[PDB]
Amino acid sequence: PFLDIQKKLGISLDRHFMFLSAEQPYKNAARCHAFEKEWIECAHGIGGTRAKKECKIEFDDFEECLLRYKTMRRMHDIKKQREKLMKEGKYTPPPHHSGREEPRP
Amino acid sequence: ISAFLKNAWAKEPVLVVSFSVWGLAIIMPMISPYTKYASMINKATPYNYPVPVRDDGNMPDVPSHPQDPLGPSLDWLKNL
Amino acid sequence: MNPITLAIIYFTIFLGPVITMSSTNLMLMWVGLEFSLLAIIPMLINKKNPRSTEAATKYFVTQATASMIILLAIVLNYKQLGTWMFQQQTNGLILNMTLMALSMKLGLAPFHFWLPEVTQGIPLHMGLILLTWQKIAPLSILIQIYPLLNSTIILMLAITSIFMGAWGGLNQTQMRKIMAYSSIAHMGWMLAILPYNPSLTLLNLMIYIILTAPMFMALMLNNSMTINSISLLWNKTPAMLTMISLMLLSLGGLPPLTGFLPKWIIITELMKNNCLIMATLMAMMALLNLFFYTRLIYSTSLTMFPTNNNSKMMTHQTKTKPNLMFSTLAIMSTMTLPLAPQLI
Amino acid sequence: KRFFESYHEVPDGTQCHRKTYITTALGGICGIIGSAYSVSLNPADSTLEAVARVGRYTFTAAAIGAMFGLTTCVSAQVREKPDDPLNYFIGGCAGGLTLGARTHSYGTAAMGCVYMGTAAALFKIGKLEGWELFPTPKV
Amino acid sequence: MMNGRPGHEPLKFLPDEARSLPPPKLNDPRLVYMGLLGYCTGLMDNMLRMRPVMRAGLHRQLLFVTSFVFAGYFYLKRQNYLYAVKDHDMFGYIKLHPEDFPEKEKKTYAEILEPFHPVR
Amino acid sequence: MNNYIFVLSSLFLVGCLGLALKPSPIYGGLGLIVSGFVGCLMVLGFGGSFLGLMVFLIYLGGMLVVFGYTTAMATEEYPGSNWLILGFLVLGVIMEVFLICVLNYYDLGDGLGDWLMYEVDDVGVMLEGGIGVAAMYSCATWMMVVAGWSLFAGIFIIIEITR
Amino acid sequence: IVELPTLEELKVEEVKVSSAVLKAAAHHYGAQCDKTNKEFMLCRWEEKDPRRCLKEGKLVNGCALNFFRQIKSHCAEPFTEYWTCLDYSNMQLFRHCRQQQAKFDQCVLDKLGWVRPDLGQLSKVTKVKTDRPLPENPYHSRARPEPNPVIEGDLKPAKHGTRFFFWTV
Amino acid sequence: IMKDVPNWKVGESVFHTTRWVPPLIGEMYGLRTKEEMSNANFGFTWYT
Amino acid sequence: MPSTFFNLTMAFSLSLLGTLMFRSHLMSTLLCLEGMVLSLFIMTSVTSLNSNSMSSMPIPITILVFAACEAAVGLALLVKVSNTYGTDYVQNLNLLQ
Amino acid sequence: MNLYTVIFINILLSLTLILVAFWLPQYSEKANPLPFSMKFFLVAITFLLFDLEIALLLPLPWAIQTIKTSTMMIMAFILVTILSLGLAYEWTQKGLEW
Ligand SMILES: CCCCCCCCCCCCCCCCCC(=O)OC[C@H](COP(=O)(O)OCCN)OC(=O)CCCCCCCCCCCCCCCCC
Repeated sequence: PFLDIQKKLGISLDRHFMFLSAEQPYKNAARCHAFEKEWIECAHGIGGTRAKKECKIEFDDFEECLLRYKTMRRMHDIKKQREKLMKEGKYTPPPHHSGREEPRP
Repeated sequence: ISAFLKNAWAKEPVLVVSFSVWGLAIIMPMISPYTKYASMINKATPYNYPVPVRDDGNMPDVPSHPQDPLGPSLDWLKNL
Repeated sequence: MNPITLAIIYFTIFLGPVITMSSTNLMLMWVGLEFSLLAIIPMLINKKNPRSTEAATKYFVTQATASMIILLAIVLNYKQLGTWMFQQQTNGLILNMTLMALSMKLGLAPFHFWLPEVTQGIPLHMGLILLTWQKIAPLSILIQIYPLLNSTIILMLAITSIFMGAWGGLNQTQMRKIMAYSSIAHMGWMLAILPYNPSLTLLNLMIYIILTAPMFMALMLNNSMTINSISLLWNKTPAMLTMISLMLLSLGGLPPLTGFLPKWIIITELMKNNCLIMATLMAMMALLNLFFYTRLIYSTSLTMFPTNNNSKMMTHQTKTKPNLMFSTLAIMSTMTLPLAPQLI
Repeated sequence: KRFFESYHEVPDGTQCHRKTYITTALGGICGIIGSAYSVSLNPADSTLEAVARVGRYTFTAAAIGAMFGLTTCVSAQVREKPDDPLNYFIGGCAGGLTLGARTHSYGTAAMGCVYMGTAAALFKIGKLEGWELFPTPKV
Repeated sequence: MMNGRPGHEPLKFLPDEARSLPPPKLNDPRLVYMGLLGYCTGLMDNMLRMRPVMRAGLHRQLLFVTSFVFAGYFYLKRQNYLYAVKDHDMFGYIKLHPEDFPEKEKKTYAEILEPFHPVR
Repeated sequence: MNNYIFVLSSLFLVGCLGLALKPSPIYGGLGLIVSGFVGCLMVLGFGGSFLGLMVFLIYLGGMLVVFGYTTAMATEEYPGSNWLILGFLVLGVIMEVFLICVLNYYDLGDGLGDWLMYEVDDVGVMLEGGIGVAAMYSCATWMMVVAGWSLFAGIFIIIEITR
Repeated sequence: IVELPTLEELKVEEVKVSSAVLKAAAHHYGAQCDKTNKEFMLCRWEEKDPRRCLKEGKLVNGCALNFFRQIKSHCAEPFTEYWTCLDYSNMQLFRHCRQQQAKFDQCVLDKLGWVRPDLGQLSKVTKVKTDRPLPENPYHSRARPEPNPVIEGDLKPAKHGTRFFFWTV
Repeated sequence: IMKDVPNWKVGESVFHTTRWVPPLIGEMYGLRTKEEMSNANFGFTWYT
Repeated sequence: MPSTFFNLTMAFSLSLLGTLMFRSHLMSTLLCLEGMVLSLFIMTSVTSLNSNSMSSMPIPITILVFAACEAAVGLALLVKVSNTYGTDYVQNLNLLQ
Repeated sequence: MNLYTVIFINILLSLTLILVAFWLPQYSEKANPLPFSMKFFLVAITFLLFDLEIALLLPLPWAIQTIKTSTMMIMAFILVTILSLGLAYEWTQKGLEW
C-alpha cells in the first residue's frame, strides 16, 4: 500500500485473508471459491484498467455467485407464473408439492 | 530479597501465588517431555475427509490400503 | 503524565498512522484510523481547561461518526465483492462515502467546522500533531484508492475548502485558527490532484508539513496565540522575524520561495488534464490566502507594533532556544525552489 | 435530470418558455440549498421566521433564475444572434439586477450586474468552445 | 504513476539498476546549492539562538554543510534514476505501440500556406 | 416462519428509530438493549451461535449496561415527553412501512424465502462460527495483537482522560 | 438445458439401513469396500462434478450392500445385539457397547477373515490408481489474458535531463 | 409444466462457466413444500 | 438476506441521522453512535455467515473491541463535561466560537 | 422452537404473576417515597475493557485444538498478561482502590 513495510519485511500479517478464496479454517472453502479464483488469476499481471473490461466475464459471474440475484429474478418470475396459473387451476401443485413421490436417501 | 518474600508470603499471600503460577505455566510447556504431542494428537484428528491421490507408481510410501504397513501409523497416541 | 502513559499514548498516536499506511486489508486500515482517534484525545485535554474538554468532545464526535461511516463502506464492500478492500468494480456510492468520511477526518470543505474550533482550544504543540501527523493517515487511505474515487466530488471539496479556508482566515485574528484555516486550504489543493496524480499530493503535503511545523514552533517559541502577541516578536526574539516573514509568504503561493512549487505543479498537472476552469478559480482565491498572510506580515515584521514595559524583563533573561528543527525546516522550506525538478 | 439538460439541446433564443422554466428551477433549487445552510447555521428564532427565510431565499434565487433565462432568451430573440456571449451577459446583467432589488441595494446591483453577467457569459463561451468542467482524469 | 512497474522494489531507495546511470558529480551545481542551503541553515541557527553568526559553532557549520551535501549525492543519485526510468518507460512504449505515435511529415514551408495578417 | 429474519429486521429498525428520536438517555438504552436482543437473534438464525451469543454477552450487558450506568451517574438528569416521541415513533413504525411498501409493490419479496443459509454442508463438522473467530490464534494473529493494544492502551487513555 | 441425469439413471439399489448399523459396521466397511469407495472420491475431488462420477457412485452403493449381505448371512445375530445397544445412546458411542464389539469381532475374525483396523488406519491418504482421464481445465477456465508487455533494455542517463521549467539540469 | 408462455428456456443456468454450481438450498427445495424449506433452512438451529 | 441487509443499512442511516441531529443531552448521541456499531457488527456477521467466509469472523469482533474502547473514551469526555458544567447539554459547548 | 416456547412460557408466567399482583388487591400519601460516583464509572469501563477481554478469550476452547498449538499458547499468554499489567497499572494508579 502507501508504505509497503510488509512486502519488504516479507511478513504477511494482512494479506493472507483479504478474499473469499483465501485459506479458510479447516480448509472449508467458502461459497464462490471457484469464481474469485477464476477472477483473480485472470487479473494478475493485467492491471486494473484492463482487469475491468476483458476480465468482465469472471466478475459478471462472481457478481452472481455471491449476490445471486439474476437467480432470484428467475425464480421470482417462476413463482409468479405458478401463482397466476394455479389461481385459475391452470397449474397444480406438483407431485413434489403433494409430497411423497418416494423421498429417498 | 529472599526475606522480603517472607512477609509477602505472610501478608499479601495472593499476588505471590498469582505471579508464581502465572509463570509456572510458561515454563511447564517449554520443559515437558510431552508438549510435542499437543500439536500432534491435535494433528491426527481427521475432521474432514482425506482425499486420495491418483496413483502413478512413482509413490512408494503412500500406503495403498488403509491396512498396509505403510503410512502415518500412530502406535504413539496409543499408550501416549 | 506518568512517563509510561506518555509512551503508550505517543506510541499509539504513532502506531495509528503507521498501521494505516502499511496495511492493505482495509479493516486494518480502519483500526489504524481508530487508534489515532483514541491516542489524540488524552493529549488534547492536558491543561484540562474548560475550553479543552469542549475541544476533545467535538473532535471525538466528529472523528467517531466519520470512523463509523468508513467502516460501513468496508462492510458494504464486503458484500459487493468478498474482498475486504476497494476494487475497480466497487459501487460508486461505496467510494463516495469513503471520500466524505475521510474528508471529515481530514476536515475538508463543508466539514471544515470542527478543525478550526479544535485547533483553537488545544495547545500549540498538540496543534501541530492534530494538523500534520493526523492528516497523513487518512490521506494514505485516499491516495491508495485514488484510481477509483470521483473526480467531481473531490474537485468540489477541493474548491470549497480553498474558499472556506481563505474566507475564514481573513477574519480570524487568533493564530491557532489562522493556521487551522490555512490547513483547510492547503488540504484542499492536495485533494484536488489526487484523482489525477497522487504523487503530487504527497508533495503538496510534505511541503505543507515542512512549512507549518516551523511556523508553529515559531508561534510557541513566544507562545503567542494572538497576532498582537506575535507582533511584539521584534522585542522578544528579533531574528525569527526574518524567516517568519518568508515562511508565511511561502505558505501562500508567491514565486521565488518553495511554496510556489506545490501550487505550480498542481496547476500544471490539472491543465495537463484540462481542468483549466477549476484550476483557474482555485489559483485566484489562493491569492486571498496571501492577503491575510501579509496582514500578519505587516503586524509582525514590516511594521513594529508598540510593546509593554515588562517585555524588557523577558529580554534580560536568556531566551530558551528554538530547536534545531526550526532552522533545517525553515530553510529547506523557504528556499529549495532552485531544486524543484528533483523534488517532483 | 434529462430535464435541465434540455435547456442546452434546443438552440438558444428559441423556446424561451422552457429556458425560463429551467433557469427558474435551478435558481430555486439553489435557493432551497442556500436557505438550508442559512438555517442550519445561523439558525432562526422561530420556525416560522425560518420558513420565511427559506421562502425569501428561494424566491430571490428563483427570480434571478427567471430573469436570467428570460433576458438571455429574449435578447437573443430580438437580436436574432443565437450564439453570443453578449446575450448571456445581458441576461446575467439582469439577473444581478433582480438580486440587487431583492436586497434593496443599487450597489449590489452594480457588482451583481458585472460579476453575475460576466459569469454567465463565460458559461456561453464555455459551451461554445466546448470547455470541460470537473474533467475525468485522462492525463 | 511509476509505481506498479514491473520489478518495482517495494521499499528500496535506489534499485541497483541505478548503478548503470552516471554518478552525480560531487560539484554538481545542485549539490553545491544544497551545500550553501546548508551553510545558511547553520548560520540561521546561530542567529536565532543569538550567537556570533559566523564565528560560532564552526563545528556545526561543518555538520550542516556536510549533512546537506551528503544527503544530496544520495538523493540526486535517486531522483536521477527516477527520471531515467521515466524515459526507459516512455521511449519503450512509443515503440511497442508504434502506430499510436507515428512519425509525421512536415511540408516544407514552400508547400504549407499559413495566412498573412497585415499589420498596416 | 420464513419471514423469520425480516420481521426481526423490522424490529431492529424500530429500535434504531427509537434511538434516533433520541429518547431520554436511559429509556432508549432499553431501546438498544432491545435491538441488541433482536440482532443477537438474527445472527443465531444464520447459525452463528458463538458470534451471536457474543453480542448478547458483550454489547448487551457489558457495553450497554455500563452505558446506562453512567447515565445514572450523570446525564440522567431526566429534567419532550418520551410519550411524544412514542407518538412519533409510532408514526415511523408505519412510516417505514411506507418506504418498504413502495418496494413492496415493486418487488425479492413475499416475505423471506431462501435468502438465508445459502449453502451449508449437509454432512461435515468443524463448520461452525467460533472456528473462524479462533483464527485470532492461527493465520489471523494480527487482528488479535492490535485489539490487545486497543484495550491495553485503552486503560492508559481512560485514566489519563479521567485524571 | 443444463445436463441433469435422468431420474431413471439415478436409480440404484440402496443401503437403506439406519445410521446406527452403519456406525457399527463402519470400521470393517473401511477395510473392505475401500478400492470401490476411494475411486469415487478420487473422481469426486479431481472431477468436481456430481454429474460425472455417478458411475463409481453406483459402485459404492453396491459394494456396501455386498458388505452387509455377507454379515446378514454370516454373523447376523451378534451384529443385531451390537447396534441394538449402540443406538440406545444419544450420540451412538462405541464407549458403551464395548462388550458387544469383541463378540461381533471374534465372530467375524473367525468367519470371513476380517480384522478390525487399528486406531489410526483410516486417516491416511491411500493412493488409488484409476483410469479416469485427468479432468484438465477443470473449472472450465476461459483462457486468461496476456500480461502487459515488458519494456526492455538498460537505463541510460535521461534524455536532455529533467525536462522541467528552464532547469537546464 | 408451469412453462408454456414465451421467451423461457428451461434450465437456463445464469452463470457462464458450465461448471457444476453446487445447487443452493433455495433452488433445491424451495418450490417444494413449505415444510421442506424450513427443514432445510431451520432444521438444525431448531434442535435435534 | 438481501431484503434484511437493507433494514440493517437503513438502521445505520436512521442511526446516522440521529448522531447528525443532536438534541440536548450528549449521552444520547454516544448512545446513538453505538446503535451504528451494533448495526455494522450485525451486517458484518450476517454476510460473513452466509458467505461461509470463516476467515473473516475475526473482524466482526475486532469491530466491537475497537468500538468499545472508542465508546470508553467518549464517555470519559462526557463525564469530564458534566464535571465542568454538570449538565451534559451539547448546549453549553460553545466557548470555542 | 422448543427454546422459544420455553422462554415465552417463562415470560407469560412472569407477567401473570404481576397481573394477579396488581389486580388481586383490586391516596393517604402512601405512594410518597445525586453526586457522581467517579469511582463507579471507572469501575464500569474497567469492566468494559475486561469484558471485551473475555470476548477475546472465549476462543480458547476451540483454539486449543488448532494444529499450531504452540502458537495459541503464546498468543493467549500475552493477552492475559498485557491485561494483567493493565490491571496492575490501575492498582498502582489506585484506580482499583475504592
Ligand atoms: C528572490 C529574492 C527574495 C527576497 C530577498 C530579499 C528579502 C529577504 C527577506 C526579508 C524579509 C524580512 C524583511 C524585514 C526584515 C526586518 C529585519 C529587522 O527588523 O532587523 C532585525 C533583524 C534581527 O536582528 P539581529 O540580526 O538579531 O541583530 C540586530 C538587532 N536589531 O535583522 C535581521 O534579520 C538581519 C538578517 C536579515 C536577513 C538577511 C537577508 C538579506 C537579503 C537576502 C537576499 C537574497 C537574494 C537572493 C537572490 C536570488 C536570485 C536568484
